Amino acid sequence: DKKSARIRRATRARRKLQELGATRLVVHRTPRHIYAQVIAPNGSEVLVAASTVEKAIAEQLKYTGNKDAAAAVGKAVAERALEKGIKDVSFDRSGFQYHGRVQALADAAREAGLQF
Amino acid sequence: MLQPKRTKFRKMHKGRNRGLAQGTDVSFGSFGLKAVGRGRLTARQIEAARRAMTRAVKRQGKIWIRVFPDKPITEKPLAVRMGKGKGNVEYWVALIQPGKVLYEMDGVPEELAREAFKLAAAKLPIKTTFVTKTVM
Amino acid sequence: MFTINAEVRKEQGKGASRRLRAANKFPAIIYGGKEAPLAIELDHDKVMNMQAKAEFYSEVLTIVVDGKEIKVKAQDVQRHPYKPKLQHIDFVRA
Amino acid sequence: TRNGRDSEAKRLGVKRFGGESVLAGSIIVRQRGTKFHAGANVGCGRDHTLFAKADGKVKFEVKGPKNRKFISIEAE
Amino acid sequence: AKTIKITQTRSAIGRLPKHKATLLGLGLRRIGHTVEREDTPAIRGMINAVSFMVKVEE
RNA sequence: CCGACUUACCAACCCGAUGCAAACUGCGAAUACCGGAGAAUGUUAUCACGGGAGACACACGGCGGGUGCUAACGUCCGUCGUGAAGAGGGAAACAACCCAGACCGCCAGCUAAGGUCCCAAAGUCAUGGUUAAGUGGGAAACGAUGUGGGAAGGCCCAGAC
RNA sequence: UCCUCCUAAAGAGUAACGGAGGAGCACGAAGGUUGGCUAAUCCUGGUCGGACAUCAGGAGGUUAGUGCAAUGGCAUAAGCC
RNA sequence: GCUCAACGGAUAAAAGGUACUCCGGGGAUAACAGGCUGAUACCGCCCAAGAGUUCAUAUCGACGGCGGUGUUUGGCACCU
RNA sequence: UGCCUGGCGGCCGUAGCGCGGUGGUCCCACCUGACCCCAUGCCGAACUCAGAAGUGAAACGCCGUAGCGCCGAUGGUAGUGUGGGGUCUCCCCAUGCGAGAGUAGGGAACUGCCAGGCAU
Ligand SMILES: [Mg+2]
Ligand SMILES: [Mg+2]
Ligand SMILES: [Mg+2]
Ligand SMILES: [Mg+2]
Ligand SMILES: [Mg+2]
Ligand SMILES: [Mg+2]
Ligand SMILES: [Mg+2]
Ligand SMILES: [Mg+2]
Ligand SMILES: [Mg+2]
Ligand SMILES: [Mg+2]
Ligand SMILES: [Mg+2]
Ligand SMILES: [Mg+2]
Ligand SMILES: [Mg+2]
Ligand SMILES: [Mg+2]
Ligand SMILES: [Mg+2]
Ligand SMILES: [Mg+2]
Ligand SMILES: [Mg+2]
Ligand SMILES: [Mg+2]
Ligand SMILES: [Mg+2]
Ligand SMILES: [Mg+2]
Ligand SMILES: [Mg+2]
Ligand SMILES: [Mg+2]
Ligand SMILES: [Mg+2]
Ligand SMILES: [Mg+2]
Ligand SMILES: [Mg+2]
Ligand SMILES: [Mg+2]
Ligand SMILES: [Mg+2]
Ligand SMILES: [Mg+2]
Ligand SMILES: [Mg+2]
Ligand SMILES: [Mg+2]
Ligand SMILES: [Mg+2]
Ligand SMILES: [Mg+2]
Ligand SMILES: [Mg+2]
Ligand SMILES: [Mg+2]
Ligand SMILES: [Mg+2]
Ligand SMILES: [Mg+2]
Ligand SMILES: [Mg+2]
Ligand SMILES: [Mg+2]
Ligand SMILES: [Mg+2]
Ligand SMILES: [Mg+2]
Ligand SMILES: [Mg+2]
Ligand SMILES: [Mg+2]
Ligand SMILES: [Mg+2]
Ligand SMILES: [Mg+2]
Repeated sequence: DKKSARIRRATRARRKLQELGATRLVVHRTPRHIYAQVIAPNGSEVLVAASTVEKAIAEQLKYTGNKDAAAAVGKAVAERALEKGIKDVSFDRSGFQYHGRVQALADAAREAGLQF
Repeated sequence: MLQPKRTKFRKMHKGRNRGLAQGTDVSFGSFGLKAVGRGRLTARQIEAARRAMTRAVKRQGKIWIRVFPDKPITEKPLAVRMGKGKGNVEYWVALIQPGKVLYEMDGVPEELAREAFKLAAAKLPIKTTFVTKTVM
Repeated sequence: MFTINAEVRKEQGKGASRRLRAANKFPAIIYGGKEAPLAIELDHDKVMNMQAKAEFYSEVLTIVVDGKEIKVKAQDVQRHPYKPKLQHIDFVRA
Repeated sequence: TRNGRDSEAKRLGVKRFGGESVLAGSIIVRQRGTKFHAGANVGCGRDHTLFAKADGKVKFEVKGPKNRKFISIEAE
Repeated sequence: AKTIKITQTRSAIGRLPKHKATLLGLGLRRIGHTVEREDTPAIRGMINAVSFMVKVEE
């Protein structure tokens, strides 16, 4: 029920950023894992896919789905975003509230290259 | 006296009933009456024909009715002009549907059925025809 | 078992139907399953008399269209709203 | 005879259609209903009115999981 | 140009300004007025649309 | 006090069915409204400005509302049209009904409803006719063994009314 | 004067005397940017409590709600803190 | 400073009678009076369960309607 | 290159409801503590954070079923002018124009990117 409730909770924000057409930094946390991307303004193509399911990220972090791993993923994804040349995004908390793993990962992205 | 318990609104437009109708086929009973033409069936007329069919069948069988005087027409009580707004509610009818079965009969022979439907022609000003339920 | 003489209606349409009803002809269509749809024009009073039988919507009839027997059966019907005319008669192949 | 009213009709409904140019600032539709919405490159006002931010030959389509009628924009 | 011959047999007197401008554009001005237009799908459709007050001969 | 049983009664509600619309459209429209890419056409019939107008009292033939009585040479009506602005053309006489657009005469040709016994200016043809109605040439629902027919049917020279 | 619908020819608008219901605002919070929720209805059980106050499962999803008369809007919900 | 409440707002400020009446016009627009239509005054015409002792087919006829006298009651709005 | 699993575009009920079965390598959530960052107009119920003892009960995903809603047949259809008429409360003649209604007939999807397990 959590997934459907969260998707309905996030429909307004996700459609808002899709229609605004500013490329949005997307998150979706789970208790055990998490996947972090950078998605196109309309949503038809991603830019960088970095997650705690990757080999190096998984083996360099003691626990996959925890806030410390979320912060490490934020650092890594924003630095790879700088490497590819990503500068401007408009945040999308994806229906959650801006606190916890999402807040720490977002602060990591701010430090490591994304302006928000 | 067939008449609604309540209507949507007290008056309604005079209305239109042109073209072809939809009550083409028979639905409930063995023997029916067709009216190819066009007119109106008053509530008094519908009740009278029902009573007369009961008279003829001697309470053998059942009677069925499709159209209803759900539309309270406003005619104008005599000696009043076109003006003064719309007229006043006076009575209830249903209009004539080409192909419609109006009154239905069962349990009695075809001869008595045509007799009673000619008597419907003699208690109504509407053109008639004798119909029965169709095979599929 | 009725063997009915019917032809192929080249052009259909409402004006075609009006002129065919003037010239005593009413249509019908052959169909059923995967076969190609073909439609025919019928002999009016012949069809009325043959379907006055109780076995018309039950038995396996036979249709002569362009010199061939076709085995079909009844599926559905449409009728003139206020006249004894069968607006349509329907065939499922046997 | 006491019930013969109607509105001073506000002249609602689609005004500047798909296939008509949008001058700088122009609306597409004036309506009291969101029957035609702000899809791609379009926006809304205060009183159920929607004025498009983007010019050119307008695009009509139907979208939404609710079978809704939108107003989008082409490339003119 | 494939000119196909056209003739007016009556006027757009009792008729809609659509038919009035139809005859006017076809050039048809009076009874029997005999004209020489050029045929395309547009003119053929015009023929079909007002074939009642006009008469085309080939 | 919980109650035992049944009873040609009414119907919630779902199925097998009947429905319905000015104030409902899980259907969908047409000419087209709005438009955007073309053949020809149209003496520029579109736009801006400046001088002056009438009317704010349009009727009848082809459509849907209230109306009204599903009446009217009827209406507020939304409307194409003819008349208005056009006589002339037939209508018993009655602009619109069917036309048609006269600039003026000449005792001149291909022409549109009314059109073709007499009045009467137009046909008294060949093939089918049909009909007691004088149809045409006005009263309705109602019918009833009148009657050209046409098709189908059921008894039948082992007897049909 | 000013309001909700069909009418009026599927843009528009279209009548008085073509059917039904009204106002001469109010909320400084019934608000907004920003944090949330999603009805109505009926069966089952329970001391109160009864068809319905309240609590506990289940069936439907805008048939609830709109600040009014109401239409058209509205789930992303302007509907409910 | 507006229930100027008719509120695109004639003024800051306003009700009645005329059979004692008068002028300019209209058949725009009404009435005795003066046409089309036919719901209906009102008349003619619609079977057949039956008041009619049964009985249809005799005053006759119940539950139940169309043409019309144009003659009334009306509708429209004109010829005057 | 293929199944399962997740993050997002193409269709927005031929997708959508239902019933017969399958998954814990990777994997979702259930789940251990919630003294913490952080929440309750009562409860870590909800969200959440430090973890992976177990988990597939509800859920998600996949196949089968045309039992429902839907798609649309072809004949057929009223109506819109347009010119003609009548039996003028409404119906018909030559066409362009053409709805619905349903029906004999289909569809549970289909499609794409990236990556994790799984093996060339
Ligand atoms: Mg009808
Ligand atoms: Mg036609
Ligand atoms: Mg309707
Ligand atoms: Mg409706
Ligand atoms: Mg005019
Ligand atoms: Mg006038
Ligand atoms: Mg009309
Ligand atoms: Mg209507
Ligand atoms: Mg009218
Ligand atoms: Mg008139
Ligand atoms: Mg009239
Ligand atoms: Mg007119
Ligand atoms: Mg004349
Ligand atoms: Mg005459
Ligand atoms: Mg004369
Ligand atoms: Mg002639
Ligand atoms: Mg002579
Ligand atoms: Mg004998
Ligand atoms: Mg409209
Ligand atoms: Mg219109
Ligand atoms: Mg919010
Ligand atoms: Mg209870
Ligand atoms: Mg409100
Ligand atoms: Mg709000
Ligand atoms: Mg005033
Ligand atoms: Mg005087
Ligand atoms: Mg008078
Ligand atoms: Mg006179
Ligand atoms: Mg008369
Ligand atoms: Mg009467
Ligand atoms: Mg006797
Ligand atoms: Mg008698
Ligand atoms: Mg009586
Ligand atoms: Mg008289
Ligand atoms: Mg009179
Ligand atoms: Mg007048
Ligand atoms: Mg007058
Ligand atoms: Mg399963
Ligand atoms: Mg949990
Ligand atoms: Mg399970
Ligand atoms: Mg159809
Ligand atoms: Mg359809
Ligand atoms: Mg399916
Ligand atoms: Mg299923």
